[PDB]
Amino acid sequence: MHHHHHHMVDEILKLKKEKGYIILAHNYQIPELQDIADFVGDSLQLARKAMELSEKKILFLGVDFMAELVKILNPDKKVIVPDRSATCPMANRLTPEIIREYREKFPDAPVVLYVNSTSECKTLADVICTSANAVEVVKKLDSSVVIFGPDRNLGEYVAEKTGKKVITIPENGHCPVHQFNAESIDAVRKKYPDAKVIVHPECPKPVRDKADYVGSTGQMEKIPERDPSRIFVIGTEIGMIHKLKKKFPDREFVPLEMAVCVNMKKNTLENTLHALQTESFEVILPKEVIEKAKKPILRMFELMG
Ligand code: SF4
Ligand SMILES: [Zn+2]
Repeated sequence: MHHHHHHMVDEILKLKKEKGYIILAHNYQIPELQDIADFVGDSLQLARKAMELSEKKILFLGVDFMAELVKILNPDKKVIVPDRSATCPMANRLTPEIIREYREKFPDAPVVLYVNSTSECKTLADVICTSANAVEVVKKLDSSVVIFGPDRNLGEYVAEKTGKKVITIPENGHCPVHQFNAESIDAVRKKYPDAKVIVHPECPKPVRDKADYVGSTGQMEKIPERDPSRIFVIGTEIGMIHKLKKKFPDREFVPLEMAVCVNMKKNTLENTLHALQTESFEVILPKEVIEKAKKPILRMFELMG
């Protein structure tokens, strides 16, 4: 890397060791930040890993609902973030008011909230799910009808796999990063006839349908353990390409299209250094939010394994 960035990385690691921080980074952080992190993964993987740590201070590198997820499950640890504006546009479009409107219209349908959702919305969820476990969570629920949000694509995917009725909220709730074009897959089928295409379930239906595999980032990681393909084309955010290439240096990983989450890219070497220097910004939740949000997480845990 550029020599100046090297010096920033060195000072970041000096400060985190000095001040007793563990650094957690999401799969979609820039490579330089994945590289300095102690652990890199999806939101739940990170929140759970943190629960095993003896350190009491976490520098979280991702977006707000994820840092808050870490805080909800590690409420006695100090969690900081470099940029308080780093957020999830898809998650923020669902509001507690919208959930309320739907609970009343469909009083016998459990509210299943994807982990990509604001902490406030989680207080009103019956159960949380991840993109990896959503299908099995919904299958295990006794109701044949669920309210599901905030992603319409994941909801629709769940409906296909479970055969249950899924009422997705809010209307056209989606992730823009995962809105790949189906013709991009057609182009890879011609270019790389032996490559396997793996996409996220937040992708739209004709993208999912043309893929060899549909899975969460955690699932993408595991696929090349068993699949012997030399080339994987990956339908998710570009940060995952770095993660995959590091894990499987013997294969190639091609992004299906260049997809960048602007909010994820808000964290930089500069503001990560500043966060360790100043130990800001702390993630602080009202007690009511930590307790209420935690219940549908715990319920997910109960249903799932
Ligand atoms: S990638 Fe899509 S889902 Fe993940 S944070 Fe960015 S917008 Fe939200
Ligand atoms: Zn260099």
